[PDB]
Formats: sequence, C-alpha cells, structure tokens
Amino acid sequence: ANRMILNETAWFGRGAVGALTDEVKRRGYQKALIVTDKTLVQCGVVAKVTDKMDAAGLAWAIYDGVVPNPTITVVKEGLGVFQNSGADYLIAIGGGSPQDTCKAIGIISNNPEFADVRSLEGLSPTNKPSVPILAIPTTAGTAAEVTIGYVITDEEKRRKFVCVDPHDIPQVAFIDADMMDGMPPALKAATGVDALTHAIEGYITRGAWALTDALHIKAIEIIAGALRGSVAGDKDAGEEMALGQYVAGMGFSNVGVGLVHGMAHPLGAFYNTPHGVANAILLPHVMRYNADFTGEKYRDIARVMGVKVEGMGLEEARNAAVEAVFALNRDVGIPPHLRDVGVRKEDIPALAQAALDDVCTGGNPREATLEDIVELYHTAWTS
Amino acid sequence: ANRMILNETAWFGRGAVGALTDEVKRRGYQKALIVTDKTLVQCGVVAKVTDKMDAAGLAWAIYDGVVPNPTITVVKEGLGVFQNSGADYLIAIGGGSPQDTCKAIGIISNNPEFADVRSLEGLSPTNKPSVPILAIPTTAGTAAEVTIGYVITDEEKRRKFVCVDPHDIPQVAFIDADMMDGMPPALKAATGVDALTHAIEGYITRGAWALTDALHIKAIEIIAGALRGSVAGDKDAGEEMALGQYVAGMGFSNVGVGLVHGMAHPLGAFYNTPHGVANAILLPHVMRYNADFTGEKYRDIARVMGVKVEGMGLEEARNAAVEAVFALNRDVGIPPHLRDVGVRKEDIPALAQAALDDVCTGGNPREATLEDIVELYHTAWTS
Ligand SMILES: Nc1ncnc2c1ncn2[C@@H]1O[C@H](COP(=O)(O)OP(=O)(O)OC[C@H]2O[C@@H](O)[C@H](O)[C@@H]2O)[C@@H](O)[C@H]1O
Ligand SMILES: Nc1ncnc2c1ncn2[C@@H]1O[C@H](COP(=O)(O)OP(=O)(O)OC[C@H]2O[C@@H](O)[C@H](O)[C@@H]2O)[C@@H](O)[C@H]1O
Ligand SMILES: [Fe+3]
Ligand SMILES: [Fe+3]
Repeated sequence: ANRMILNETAWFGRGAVGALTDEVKRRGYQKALIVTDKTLVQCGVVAKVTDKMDAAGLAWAIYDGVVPNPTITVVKEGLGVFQNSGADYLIAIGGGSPQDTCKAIGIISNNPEFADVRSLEGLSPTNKPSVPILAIPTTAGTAAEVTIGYVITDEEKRRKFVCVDPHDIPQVAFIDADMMDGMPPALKAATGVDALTHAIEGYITRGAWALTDALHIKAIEIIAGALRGSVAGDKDAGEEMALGQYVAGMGFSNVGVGLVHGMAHPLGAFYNTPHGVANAILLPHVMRYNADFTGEKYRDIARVMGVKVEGMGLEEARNAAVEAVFALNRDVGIPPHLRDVGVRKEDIPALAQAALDDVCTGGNPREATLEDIVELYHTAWTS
Repeated sequence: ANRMILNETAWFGRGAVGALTDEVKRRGYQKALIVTDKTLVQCGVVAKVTDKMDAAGLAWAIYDGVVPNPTITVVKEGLGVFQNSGADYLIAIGGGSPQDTCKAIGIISNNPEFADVRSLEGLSPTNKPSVPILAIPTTAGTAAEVTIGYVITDEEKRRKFVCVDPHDIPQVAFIDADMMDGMPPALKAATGVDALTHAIEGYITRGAWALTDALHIKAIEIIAGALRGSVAGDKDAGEEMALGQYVAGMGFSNVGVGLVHGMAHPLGAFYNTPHGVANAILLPHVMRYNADFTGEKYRDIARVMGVKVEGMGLEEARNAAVEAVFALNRDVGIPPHLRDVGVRKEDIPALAQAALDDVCTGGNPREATLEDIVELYHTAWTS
C-alpha cells in the first residue's frame, strides 16, 4: 500500500494569510514563535502576518536567525529562542530554509533525545508529533508547508542531511502569492525550477503510483505554463506558481525524487549554492541520464511544457522534454554550467560520494554508481 | 481565498487495511467502536479488520444498526452504544451510510448539545473535533472517508439534511479495493456513478477553482475508464475505482456539487431510493440542463471520457459529454427511468420543492427555479 501525508487544513489565494488569526483562535493556542529570516523582516513580509495578529490581539515572539541552507547552529539557536519565548505554537514564514528550521525546532521540542539535530536524519523514529506548525511560504519553491521532509546542514561534517517524519506535517498551510511578490526575479526562477524538479523527479521516481503521477504531471503543466510570466513580474502567474509548487509537494513528499536532489545537496553543503540554481543546472543532464528508464513519461512532460509530441518516436519525445528544460532555464536566466556558480573540478569526487549517499538518490529510476555521478558532474560542469 | 480540508494520513491499494493496527498503536488509542451494518458483518468484511486488530491485541466493540440513508434514530442508537462501549475512537467500516452515521456519533459525543441531531444541519457550529475516526470504505462510491459533509434522514420531516463540519474529518482513511470486491455488480454500478456525479458536479460547481478542477477532471478520467471493468469483476478495475471515487471526494467536499444531489436527496427521503441510482438516472438530464452555464468544461469531460472532441464546436461537445454518461449508465445496468424505481408522478411538485431547498442545489452552475426542477423530474421519470 501507498501512504499520503497532506495538510489537514490549507488556505489558497491572495489574502489567504487573512485566515490565520481565526485558525489560531479556533485551536485555542496562546503564543506563536514566528520562525523567519532577516530579509523577510526588513522587507515587511513578516509584518503582513504580525499586523493581523496584533489586530486580532494574538501574542507572538520572533526568531529570524535562519540563513539559507539552515545549519545545526541555526536549529539549536532557534530551539533556545523558542524555549526562552514561552510559545505553545510555531508560525513558519519564509522559504524552505525558515520552514525546515521550524520543523526541526518543533520536532526536537517534543522529542528532546534528538537535540544533537544530526540524529534526525533518515526516517526519524520520533514518538511525538511536532509542536503544532502553521506554515506560510514566501518562495514559489520548496512546498515545505505540505512535505514531511526537511534539510539541515551539518557544518562539522560539511553535508546536507534529509529528515523524513510524518510528525513534522504542519496543521495548517497558508499559500498566499501576496507573501511571494517580493521575490527578486532571480529567486522566482531558482525556486520555480526547484518546484519543476520536485514534479519531474516525483513523476519518474521509483515509488511513483497513479495519485502522485496525477499531482506531478499537473504541477509540471502549471509551473511550465507560469514561471516565465512570474519571473517577468506577472501577478496572476505568481498565484499560478504558488499553486504549482504546492501540488508538486503533495506528490514528491510521499513517493520521493531522485539524483538531481542527490547531486544538488552536496553543492549546497560545499559552496552554499542556492538549492534551486543547483537543481536547475543538473536537471536537464540527469533527465538525459534517466531517459531510457522512464517509459512513456517524458512524452507527457514534453506535451504539458508546450512541445507538439503527436507524431514523435519515444527517443524524439524524450529529447524534446530535455530541450524544453534547457530552454526554460535559458529563458529565466539560470547559467548552463556548474562552473558558472563556483563548483571546483577538484571537488567532484567528494561531491559524487556525498550524492551517492544522499537520501534522495535512492528514488532515482536508474540506479546511479559513483562513476555515473562523477561523469554527470563533469558533463554539467563545462562545455 | 479557498480552503481545502483533507485527511492528514491516508493509505491506498489492496491490503491498505494492513496499516490500521500500526496507526492505532502510534496514536495510543485504547478501544474502538466499529460503526457498520449487518451485511458487512455477515459477508465477513468487518472480520477482515477485527482479525488484524485481534492479532495486534487492539480492543473493539461493534455497532451494526446502520441502515441505508441513516436516520436520526440510528444516530441516537449508535451514540448510545458508543457512550456505554468505553471506546475512545471510531472505525467506520462501510459505504456512506455507516461513515456518515459514524461522523454524527463522533461529533455529538464531543459536542453533546447536538444530541437532537437535526441541530447539526448546515455549517454545524461545533466547538470541538469529532472523537477520532479511522475510515474504511466498502463501496467505490461516496468518498465519506475524505469529505466534511454527512447526510442524515429526518423521518418525522421526511427529508435528508446535509451536515458540513471540518471537525468531522477522519484522522486516517484506508482505501482498500479488497474491502470493496464483494459489492454486488448493481452496487458497484450505482456507487461508481455516484462517484462520477461527485466529479462532474464538483468540476462545474459555482465554487470550482484550479486545484478542485484538476482533482475532479482526473477522477472523471479514472472512473470513466475503470467502471465497466470493475462491475464485470476485474481486480485492477476495482482498485482504480477505489482511487477515482476518493479523488472526486478530495475536490467536491471543498467546493460543492449541484442540482443532481439536490434532486437525489428527496428521492432517498420519499422512497428510500439508493443514492447512487438516484444520481445515475438524474445525472445526464441535469448535465443537459446545466450545459449552457459550464463554459468549456463539458469539452474536457467528453475528452477524458474517450470522445474525439477535436473537430467539434462547444454545443457538439456539450451533447457528446451527455451521451458518454447516458451510455455508461446503460452498460452497468442502471434503470434509465425514475418510474422504474417507484417514483410517483404526483410527488414531483413536493420533490421539486425539497430539491430547490436542498443545500447541494446552491452550488449548481445554472440557478434553478421550481418549474425547472418539476420539468427535470418529469424528463427523468417517463419511459
Ligand atoms: N518573498 C521574498 N522576497 C524576497 N526575498 C525572499 C523572499 N522569500 C525568501 N527570500 C529570500 O531568499 C533567500 C533564499 O531563501 P531560502 O529560504 O533559502 O530559499 P528556498 O529556495 O525557498 O529554500 C531553500 C532551502 O529549502 C530546502 O528545500 C533546500 O535544501 C534549502 O535548504 C533568503 O535570503 C530569503 O530571505
Ligand atoms: N462491500 C460490500 N459488499 C456488499 N454489500 C455492501 C458492501 N458495502 C456496502 N454494502 C451494502 O450496500 C448497501 C448500501 O450501503 P450504503 O452505505 O447505504 O451505500 P453508499 O452508496 O456507500 O452510501 C449512501 C449514503 O451516503 C450518502 O452520501 C448518501 O446520502 C447516502 O445516505 C447496504 O445494504 C450495505 O450493507
Ligand atoms: Fe528541492
Ligand atoms: Fe453522492
């Protein structure tokens, strides 16, 4: 049998954060700890929520110590602030980095034996549900509001580790493009191709079945339809992106992804590479590697990305899908090679070993060796 | 902004009830009341769960007093057993009738002021969640396991009333075709077209939006593909129906249905007509009537029901959508006329009034008048 973890309650559309104060009152919670980052505070995005909480008369403290590719130190610091604050619930406001940090804090608080943080890696054997989380994404990106996965950086061991736990599922998700509009075009592109990567990897993942197939092929159609428009400042396309990224979440959380995420994670660990930029550069090269092990599925990807596949042979349709991704990356301004984002040639062996051991690689529909991954890094590295 | 209530946890596929004993142990629950009917006990369907519970040493009691179109009397009786059972959670085993009875019991148990049952009608103003419910459907049919609506028969007022309450959502759903196989062909046919009615009405309902559109159109595709096979005893067909009927639920719960359900409920109240048969006979007639208020959506329906809709204009396509429904009904042995199932012509005015006042009607994409519902009943009634 196949398990699906989803949000019991989610609110969708511009003004969705409007529903937060009523949801909190209904659940009888006392005091929030908002988990977020310096930018989202300074930019006024956090105030969009806190102003409504102030008006509703709902108490909150804040932790904005989160940095991109959040570290063990960031988690431990956040858990301390959560403890000193007297909060009884969590509000995650931001992208994957603040939301993953929130999940770790929420989990360790009710599962104190995991306080070293790195011991959460894998299928965390937690006995207790997280401290309730209310989740408000600010990127059109990670779907952390609906997934059971979170990614923390172990700096001592220079690796990103994936934690997978149904106990970390937020009680309510607020998916509001008014929280997303501040994203610089480059961030919309990076988080948008992260979402496309979730949906493409999820579509072809080893554990894929009919329900996740339906969710993923819909997310690919929405994301591929909307991302250029959203990067160009189109407000309706940003709302479409907000839905597409979430629908990708509903799928990949529950079945897995593949070698793109496997190879992206060590780039974050080694260089602090933005996760979506890493995914974006790797994705077409990994799709090529995986192509002959995906059955009819690249035909579907090509069709909902705007290719006429009607009279195409299967290998022709597979190339069309790969080229459609190279073209999207070009159109939204992601550079074509890993060298362009500062990946060192010397590091490929260590990166390849880290990728081989990443939790995500297990879902890849083609079984990757060390030599395959070394070669993929090289192919993606330069022309 | 649009709200989605879904199951936080759900298990899908043949053998999915195998996940029940672990879900109960992880939630620390001490004793179930199983809410079901005598037919499911008799056929050993209930034993498929209680045998697994016995092996895991999990305590249960049974209430099997549920009848089709469950009554205020049945709810009060089951409630009485729950209170004297010492149970701390519920397992609903059966179609809509047990699952809806189970939700009424679980709501009233934790919201005792609703003991008269009829005070639940509409957006039930409950302050507390239901007693936790684990939902196991045995028809390929109502999606009661994932919806927030339940339907009780008021015998003194001769009407079915809808109770809509986020507090009633089951904690875990187990969607297991093995629990469904024993449906007589006629029951697979009726519940299957109920599922199709949810998906079609959900797709064209007034509250419809992007997420519910994608769920409903996918559910129409799965059900149109699978239903003939499942009725004829095909294993895989039955598993596809089990998924499709659930996917329809994920949508219609959250946005509504229309005049088919509005007109079906009075037939249940007046004659105890099976819900699915009532929906089946009415569906193609009401689609016809709605056609001109559904923009392009009947184009999409005809397509996913296997009609080459390429050359066609909007009215060609609209009519093909309707005939695709007409044909499916015939093939699965559904009476094509209301007079076949003992609907009396004299009652049509009274039925029309009840249908105009049924909440499901409010979601209908075309705003119905009394005389329109009178005419639709007459159309659906004759040979
Ligand atoms: N609406 C916004 N407007 C402006 N800047 C924003 C906005 N939302 C986020 N940012 C900024 O974008 C930068 C990247 O934020 P992240 O949270 O790191 O981005 P995201 O891609 O959503 O999350 C990545 C993280 O999630 C994991 O899945 C992944 O492994 C990685 O750790 C930060 O400086 C953040 O302040
Ligand atoms: N697996 C099965 N095998 C054999 N018989 C079965 C099975 N499942 C159900 N039945 C029998 O089918 C009959 C109809 O069962 P219901 O639960 O009434 O059917 P369903 O269509 O699932 O629910 C209808 C109810 O749901 C509401 O949406 C609607 O208003 C109505 O009250 C009953 O006699 C029941 O015992
Ligand atoms: Fe990702
Ligand atoms: Fe129904």
